[PDB]
Amino acid sequence: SPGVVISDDEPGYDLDLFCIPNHYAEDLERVFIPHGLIMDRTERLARDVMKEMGGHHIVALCVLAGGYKFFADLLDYIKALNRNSDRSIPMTVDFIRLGSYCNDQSTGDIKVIGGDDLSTLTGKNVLIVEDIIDTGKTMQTLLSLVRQYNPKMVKVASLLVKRTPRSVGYKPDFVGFEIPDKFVVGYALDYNEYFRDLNHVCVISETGKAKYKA
Amino acid sequence: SPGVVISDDEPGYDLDLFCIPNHYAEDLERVFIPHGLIMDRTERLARDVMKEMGGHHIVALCVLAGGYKFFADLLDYIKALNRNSDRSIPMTVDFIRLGSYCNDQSTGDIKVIGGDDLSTLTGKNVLIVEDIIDTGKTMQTLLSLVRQYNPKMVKVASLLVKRTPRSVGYKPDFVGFEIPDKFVVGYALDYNEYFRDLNHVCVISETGKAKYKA
Ligand SMILES: O=P(O)(O)OC[C@H]1O[C@H](OP(=O)(O)OP(=O)(O)O)[C@H](O)[C@@H]1O
Ligand SMILES: O=P(O)(O)OC[C@H]1O[C@H](OP(=O)(O)OP(=O)(O)O)[C@H](O)[C@@H]1O
Ligand SMILES: Oc1ncnc2c1N=NC2
Ligand SMILES: Oc1ncnc2c1N=NC2
Ligand SMILES: [Mg+2]
Ligand SMILES: [Mg+2]
Repeated sequence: SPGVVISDDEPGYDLDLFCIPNHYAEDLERVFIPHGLIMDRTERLARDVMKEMGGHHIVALCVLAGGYKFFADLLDYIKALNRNSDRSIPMTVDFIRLGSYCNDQSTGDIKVIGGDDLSTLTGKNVLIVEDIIDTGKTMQTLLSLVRQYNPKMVKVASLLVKRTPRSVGYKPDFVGFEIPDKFVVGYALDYNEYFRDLNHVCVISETGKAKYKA
Repeated sequence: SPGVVISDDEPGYDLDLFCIPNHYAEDLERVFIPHGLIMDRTERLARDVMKEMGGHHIVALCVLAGGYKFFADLLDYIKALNRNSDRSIPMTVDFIRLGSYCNDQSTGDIKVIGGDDLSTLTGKNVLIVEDIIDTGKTMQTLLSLVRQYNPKMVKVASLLVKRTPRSVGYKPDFVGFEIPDKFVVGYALDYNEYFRDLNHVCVISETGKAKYKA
């Protein structure tokens, strides 16, 4: 069950057919996933995490380090699906850090930095959430680590998956927009305190990255 | 300012004059504040917070146990003012706990259930967001902490300030409302993993109140 197939070629769109912010003009090359574009995916993607997990007291858990947004919305897009229909969705939140090699250079390590609180999770229906799923390196550790305790279930929803070759080949179970090995930002994809007000997941420029480097 | 302040004789509104979930029917008494009054009210706070705290870098940390939304939103509008205006304020967002109790009656305890990491909001105008200020035991503690590492500036946030005889005495720096002393649920206020898929901060009836007694 793939996702928004996006070949190594999708030209993208000009960054002047939308409302990108001036102070993010230089550092930007080409819009990728229009903001109103994403919403709709989740706007529907939430209507899946309900066709299986529906009739069960569900538990939502989010991976942090800068992944709030995509986390919120989807959740907001479920609260509604509870009321506006016959099939209930009683729930209990959850949160967790799991850190991240938060830069841009190429990928190889799993450094935890918080949010181990899961003792509870035991004996219940749980789904994870994440921005994105790059080389699935750290997530794996997570899912790995999300093997020790013991709950009723553990799917794995996520908006962005990466056809990065580094991928050990870990297919989640909820992928919004499958994409190529590149660097995107904006809308719960931040780059060291930047691009949090850019709703259009665009590709930072080989030059932009160079403005915010750590 | 306390902003949208509510007296006492406030009859809220009949839940039938608004769109409030079915099951969440019989369980509610009457409706306090509409979802709307918030979307718009909150929004403001962003434009108010934005002011005092403008061209800067602010660590937006929140407190946690059950409510994430309101905060989320309080960020959104903030995000926007930068893209829909001539201002910038790079941000950092931490997800604090000082975890709570979530109940009725008698007080006197504080034990952090995660999110412990105050070793970073240094020389920076922090950002603390509480879905609701009730007694003060938490914010007090936490407020009486961040000031330690010595952040550049501290400013409060509270969607709902709950006026009560039993109260710490404190006054958040940016209040949206100042609601009386009732058990309100909806929009980032909940009751033992219930009443969450309710945009309306309605009140819990003298029925559904005992429909999930602790
Ligand atoms: O599975 P992997 O290939 O090892 O990498 C995945 C991790 O990297 C991402 O970082 P993030 O630190 O970027 O935060 P941010 O979401 O805005 O950028 C994301 O949160 C993942 O946990
Ligand atoms: O009595 P006080 O000292 O004033 O305590 C206040 C806290 O307790 C409440 O519950 P809850 O923490 O469970 O929630 P959360 O994640 O949404 O804040 C509320 O959110 C306040 O933050
Ligand atoms: O900003 C980012 N931070 C961490 N990992 C990735 C990012 N963009 N693509 C992958
Ligand atoms: O009314 C309330 N309902 C749920 N939780 C809390 C409340 N006040 N403080 C915490
Ligand atoms: Mg992550
Ligand atoms: Mg709170």
